[PDB]
Amino acid sequence: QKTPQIQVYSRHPPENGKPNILNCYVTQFHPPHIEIQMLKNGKKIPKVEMSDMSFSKDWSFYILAHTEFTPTETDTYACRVKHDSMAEPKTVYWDRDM
Amino acid sequence: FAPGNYPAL
Amino acid sequence: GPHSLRYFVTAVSRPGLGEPRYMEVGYVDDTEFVRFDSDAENPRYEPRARWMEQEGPEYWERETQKAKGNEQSFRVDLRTLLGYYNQSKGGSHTIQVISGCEVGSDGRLLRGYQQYAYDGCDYIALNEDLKTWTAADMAALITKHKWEQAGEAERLRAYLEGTCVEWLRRYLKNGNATLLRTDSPKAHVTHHSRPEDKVTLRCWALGFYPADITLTWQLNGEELIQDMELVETRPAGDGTFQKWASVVVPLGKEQYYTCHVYHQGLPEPLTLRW
Ligand SMILES: *[C@@H]1O[C@H](CO[C@@H]2O[C@@H](C)[C@@H](O)[C@@H](O)[C@@H]2O)[C@@H](O[C@@H]2O[C@H](CO)[C@@H](O)[C@H](O)[C@H]2NC(C)=O)[C@H](O)[C@H]1NC(C)=O
Repeated sequence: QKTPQIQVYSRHPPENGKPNILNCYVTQFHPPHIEIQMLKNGKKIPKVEMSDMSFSKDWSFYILAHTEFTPTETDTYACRVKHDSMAEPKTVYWDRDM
Repeated sequence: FAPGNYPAL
Repeated sequence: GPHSLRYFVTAVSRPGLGEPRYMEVGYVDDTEFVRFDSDAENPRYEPRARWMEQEGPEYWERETQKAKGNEQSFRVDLRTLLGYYNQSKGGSHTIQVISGCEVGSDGRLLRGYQQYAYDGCDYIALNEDLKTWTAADMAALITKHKWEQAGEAERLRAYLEGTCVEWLRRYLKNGNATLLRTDSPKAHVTHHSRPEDKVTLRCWALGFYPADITLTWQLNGEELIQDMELVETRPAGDGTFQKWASVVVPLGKEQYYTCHVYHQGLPEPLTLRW
């Protein structure tokens, strides 16, 4: 059992009003069963694309969730993940200043 | 072009 | 440079919930180009990169038939391994396989491979010679013996040196505009306060292709690799990649640290500072 690393980041440096892509990269996990949801202001974002599923040399799993988005000064975004290694679902917020 | 016929373990 | 064709296979049992989850994901270099998922409404092999529109319907039909057959062979495998390991039918288990070939810039084979894991641990693997197998435990030794009596290595070797190489070359041709391009990284540095008069400097590299890159921080002309934190290079949702590396430095001394970015699209490496 390996607990997922959860990384949330945009394709371009965020500029309010400019289209972008938000990513949630969930990695280094095992077993493979997992639930990944991207959220905007606490609400599930529909039609998120899952891609780039692979595993590393130590067999842990990697997968990308991504969606198009136009940031605004008020909207908040996060990625919520449920996996057996964790007692509670883990919610990771997008940090636009990282 | 994918492998075909992964022999059984 | 060199290129690779890889297929990642995963089969996951779900006792009480029907048939195992079966997925195949194919990559040229670090770009996803085909996929099969048993949990789809009408499971079929599908293109995941635009250039795969160049294959005709027969390609998809063959890959789909192959995937369906593979799904059944892995279902059998999951049962078999319960026997080899004396495990119960109530638990979920996972089989993973990676198969692939790599060629150099001239299109000639560099290496081929196929490795299996059960529940995240090495099970069996083809040796570098493409002739014999190596087994991790006594269960895999049963498999090794089966595969040796059936001559499986020879058939796999022919796939790896032959088919795999020929199709990789074809994909590189067909998808040249995507696969053989270079997108140069754009870099920047962010700054974050910390307690104890220390500062975190983070060097970002964005928008690059291919994925290989090196990010280092220097002080007094030395790399500081030992003190850096970083993330593994990661896909950014549009076929490009990103990465960051940070260091913690004394406040008021940020100007003495430089980030360096080395990449195929940078004749001269980038040098930045806060
Ligand atoms: C990529 O290669 C093409 C040429 O080959 C083909 O195009 C691919 C999309 C794929 O379908 C292959 O199987 C094809 O064989 C290059 O296009 C040509 O090169 C020259 C110079 O521009 C031009 O005179 C020719 O007319 C082009 N040939 C065709 C059929 O269009 C193209 O330059 C390459 N792309 C990049 C960005 O490297």
